[PDB]
Amino acid sequence: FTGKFEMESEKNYDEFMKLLGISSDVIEKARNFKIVTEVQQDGQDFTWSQHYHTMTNKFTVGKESNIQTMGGKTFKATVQMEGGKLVVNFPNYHQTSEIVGDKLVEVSTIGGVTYERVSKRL
Repeated sequence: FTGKFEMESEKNYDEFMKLLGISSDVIEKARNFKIVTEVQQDGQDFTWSQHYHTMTNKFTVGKESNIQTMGGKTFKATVQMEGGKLVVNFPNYHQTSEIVGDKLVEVSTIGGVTYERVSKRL
């Protein structure tokens, strides 16, 4: 997981962001940002940073913490290891992160909408 990654592909960004409630103007401008993810894994402890402004989250696998999104939305959750994925279950929100051949793959699911981000390792 440790590394620096840059976003290259994504699935269903529009539908996902609409479902979050963000305006189409914000969705229109924000799509053009390139997100850079920096991860430092020390055992079960993670430092997870997103740049494009900066948002840093610190967490341990199996211990509850508060994840903050890039915009500022905080939420209580416990990150779990499941077969190579980090997993976050939450009221109507499933999210997973994974390394798939030097590529950070991040899936998020709300309702019946699945968002997928693929980022290349730098």
